[PDB]
Amino acid sequence: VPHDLSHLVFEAGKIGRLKTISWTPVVAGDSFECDMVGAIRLSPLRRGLAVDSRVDIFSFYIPHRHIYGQQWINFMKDGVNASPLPPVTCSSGWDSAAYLGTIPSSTLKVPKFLHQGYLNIYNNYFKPPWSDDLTYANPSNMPSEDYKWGVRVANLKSIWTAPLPPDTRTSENMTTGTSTIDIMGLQAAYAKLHTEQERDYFMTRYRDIMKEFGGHTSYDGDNRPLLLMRSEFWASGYDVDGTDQSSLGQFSGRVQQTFNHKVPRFYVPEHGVIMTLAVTRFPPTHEMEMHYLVGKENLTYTDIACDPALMANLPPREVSLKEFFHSSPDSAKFKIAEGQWYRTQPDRVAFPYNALDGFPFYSALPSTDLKDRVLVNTNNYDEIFQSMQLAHWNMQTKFNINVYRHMPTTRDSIMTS
Amino acid sequence: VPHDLSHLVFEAGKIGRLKTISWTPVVAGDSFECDMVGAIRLSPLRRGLAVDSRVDIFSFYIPHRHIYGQQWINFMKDGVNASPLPPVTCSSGWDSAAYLGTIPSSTLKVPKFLHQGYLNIYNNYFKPPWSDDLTYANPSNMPSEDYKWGVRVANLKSIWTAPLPPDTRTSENMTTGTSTIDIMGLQAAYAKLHTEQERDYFMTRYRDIMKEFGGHTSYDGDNRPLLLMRSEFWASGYDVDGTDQSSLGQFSGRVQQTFNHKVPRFYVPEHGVIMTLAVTRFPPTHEMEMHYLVGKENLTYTDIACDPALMANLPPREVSLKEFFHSSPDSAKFKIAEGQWYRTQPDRVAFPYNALDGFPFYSALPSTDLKDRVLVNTNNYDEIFQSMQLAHWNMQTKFNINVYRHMPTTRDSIMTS
Amino acid sequence: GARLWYVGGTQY
Amino acid sequence: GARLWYVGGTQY
Amino acid sequence: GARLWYVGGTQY
Amino acid sequence: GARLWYVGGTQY
Repeated sequence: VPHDLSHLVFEAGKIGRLKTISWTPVVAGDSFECDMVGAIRLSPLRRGLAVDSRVDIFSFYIPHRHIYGQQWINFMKDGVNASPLPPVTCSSGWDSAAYLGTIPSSTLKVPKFLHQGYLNIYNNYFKPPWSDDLTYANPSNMPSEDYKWGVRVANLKSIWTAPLPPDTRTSENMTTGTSTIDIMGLQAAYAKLHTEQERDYFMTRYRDIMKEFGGHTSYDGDNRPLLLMRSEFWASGYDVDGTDQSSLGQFSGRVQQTFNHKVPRFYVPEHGVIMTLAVTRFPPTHEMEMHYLVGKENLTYTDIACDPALMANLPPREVSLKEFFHSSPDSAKFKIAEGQWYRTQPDRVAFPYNALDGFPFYSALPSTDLKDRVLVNTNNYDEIFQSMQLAHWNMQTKFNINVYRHMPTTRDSIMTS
Repeated sequence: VPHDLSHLVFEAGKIGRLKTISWTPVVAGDSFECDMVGAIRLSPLRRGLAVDSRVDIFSFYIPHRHIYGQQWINFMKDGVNASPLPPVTCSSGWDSAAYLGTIPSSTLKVPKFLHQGYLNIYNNYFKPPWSDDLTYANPSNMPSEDYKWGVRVANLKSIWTAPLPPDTRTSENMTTGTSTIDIMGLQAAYAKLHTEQERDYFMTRYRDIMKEFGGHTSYDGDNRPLLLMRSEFWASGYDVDGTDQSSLGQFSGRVQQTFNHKVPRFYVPEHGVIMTLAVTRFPPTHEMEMHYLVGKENLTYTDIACDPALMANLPPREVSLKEFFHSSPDSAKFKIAEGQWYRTQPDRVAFPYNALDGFPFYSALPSTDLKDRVLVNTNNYDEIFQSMQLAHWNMQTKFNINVYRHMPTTRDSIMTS
Repeated sequence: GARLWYVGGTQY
Repeated sequence: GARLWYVGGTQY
Repeated sequence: GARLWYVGGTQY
Repeated sequence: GARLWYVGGTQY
C-alpha cells in the first residue's frame, strides 16, 4: 500500500561539489516515485546578476548487494539471525557526513551503503575517466571539504578544461630491422595501436569496451549505481536596487529559482538506497584565457590554414597552460587535438573585469596539475558572494515521495493479537 | 554476417548423469540460434520395450565474466596485451573431459569456463537444493565417473525420492520462564520460525528469498548460468522378433527416438560460451517399494483417517527406508509431510519381476544415505542392456547453428593489404 | 493439482 | 555538430 | 494511506 | 554466408 515518505529538505553547499540532498531506503519489490519541488538560491552576490548558474539533480539506485557483496547475500539467506551489517566510521563534526545528507549517528558512524553508495556514484559518473577511483574506506578518510560539502565535480567542457587523456600517446614505435621493415608487421602495428587508442579516448570503462562490441552490460555486471532520473536547469533571479544616499546606483543580484524533478515510478528489484544529489556549477569563464592562435607567437601553415589533410592525420598536440593563459608557466602541459582551436572559441572577459568581485568568473590562474585544473576550483567563487553562513547556495524543497509496498499496517504490528 | 557454425555430434553417456554434448564460444553482441535435430538410441536391451525413458536437453548461456570475474574485466580493458587466461587441468584419459563434451588438449588442460561453466550449471539447477556445491577446482579433482559420463542428476520426484530437507526442524523450543510464559514472546517465536521454515523448504537460494519479497534478481546478481532453452521428451522404439530355433518367442526392444530442439535467436550481451547438455533418465521404479500404510504395522487414527485438522497442523514426520522398502534398515531416515501417503501412490512391480534383467527398474535397495538415494543410482541399469561399448545411450545429431556478427571476412584477414 | 515435492527450490 | 570533448568515456 | 500515529484516541 | 576456404582456386 502507498507509503507516504514525503519530507522537507533544507539544503546548502559549495559550487562544484557533489552533495547528497535526500536518500530513501527501499525494499525488494516496492515501487518508488518522487516529486521534488523547491527553489534554489545562491548566497547574496556583491553586484547585479551577470551569469546564470546551471543546476543538476540526480537520482540513482544502488542495491545493497552492490555494497556488501557476498556479505549481504548471506545476510538475506541467514535471515533473522544473520550477523548485523557493520556501519562505517566518521569524523568528529556534526557536519561530518554532510556529503551523505545525514547527521552522523551519536557514535559518529553511518551506513556503509551511504558511504560506498556515494563513492560508487562518483567514481562511475563524475570523476574524470582517466582519473583514479575514490577508494576511501570511511568518511573519516576523505578530505574535510570533500565530506563537508562533497567531492569536486568536473568543470563544463572547454578547450583547456577537457584535455585529451594525459596518458595519450603522441608516438608509437615499431621495432624494425636495421635495413628492412616488415611491410606486414607494420600493418599489424597499426591494428594494435588502434585498439589501444580507442581504450584511451573512449573505452576506459569495461561496460564501454563492451558496448563497442555491439553488446550490453547490466549495471549488475560492473556494479554501477543505476541512474534513474536526471534534471538540469539554469538558476536565475532579479537585482535589488539600493536606494540610500551612498548605495543609490548599486545593485545586488537575487537568485531565486523554482525547480522540479520527477523520478518516474520505479520498480526496486532488490533492497537498497535511492540517492538524490545536487551539483551547482558556473561555466568555466576565466578572466585571463587567450585564443590559442593569439597566445602562441609564430603561426605556421599547420596552425593557421586548417588544411584537412594535416589536421586529419597527425598526433595529438601537447600544449601548455601558457598558450592559453596570459602568465601561465610554459611547463604545465596537456594534449589537445590538432585544429581544436578551430572547432571552438573561449569566452572573453575585458581586463576591466579581472579587478572586480561580484562576477561568477575564474579570476585566478589554472592549476598547473591536470586533474585539479579540470575538476572545478570552487574556492575561486568565494569572492562573488557578500556574507555567507549558508555556503554558496541554499535550497528549500519538499520531497513528495510515494512508495507502494505490501506492508503490515500500523495497528497490526502493535497488535500482538 | 551469418556465420554457419553447424557441426555433427556423435554422442553417448550413462543414464542419470549430466553431460555436455555441444558448446559454441560466442562474442559480445552476436545473435545465436540453433536447431539441433537427431535421434536418441539406448543400448540394445535384453528383452522387449517396457518403459519409455525421458530425455532433457538444455542450452544455457554463461558469460566469461561469470567465470574469470575481475580477471576477465581487466583482460578486456587491458586489451591486446592482457595477460592470457589460464586454462584448467585434467586427468590422464582421452575421456577425461567427456563431461565437457571436448577432448582435453594435448597437455591435458582445458578452458576454465568449460569447467566452472559446467560446475556453475549443475550447482544452480540440478544439484539438490539442500545439498552442497561442487566446488571442484579442476576436472582432475572430480570423481572419475563424474567427469567421464558426468555428475549424477536427481531422480524424478517420488515420495521417498523427494524427502523434506534433512535439516528440517521437527520441533522448536522457546525458552520459557519457570512458572510463566510471555504470551507476546510466544507470538514472536512463531514469526521467527516462519521465516526459518520458508528458507528451509523454498528459499534456500538468495534469488529465491528475493522473489518472495516481490522483487527480481538478474542472473548477474547471483552469477547463475542463464537457461535459454529447454526440451524434454520420451524416447521410444520397437521390438525385434527373434526367429531362429532357440530365440523364437524372444524379443529385443530397439529405442530409436527422433528429437529436435530449438534455441530461439538470442542476443549475446557479453563474450561467453553456450553449453548444451543432455540427461537421460527413467522414472524411479523400484522393485521392492511398499505403500507406506501397508509397510508401517499398527495404523493409528492419524495415519488412516486423513483428518484435515491433524494433517494441516503437526510437524513433519520422520520415517525410515523401512516403512517404504521391504528389507530396508529401520535406521535410514528421512522427513516426510504428514498425510503425504494420501497425496500419492508408488508404482507397483510384482515379485515375479525382481528376478529379471531387461527391465529399466530399480532392483537394488535404496542408499541408506539421503543424497545418494535421491540423485539417481545409474549403475542399477547396467543389467538392463545386452552388450555396450556405447554406454547406456548414444546420440547422432546435426547441430544447425547460425550466428549473426560483424566479422571481418575470410579474404580481408588473409589480405595484409 | 497443487505442489507436493519441496526440496528447498528447483531441482531439474 | 559532432562530438569534441573526449575524456575516455562520460564525465557529468 | 493507512493510519500511523496512535496516541490512544484524537489529539488535535 | 561469405567464402572461407582458400586453396588458390577450385578444388572439387
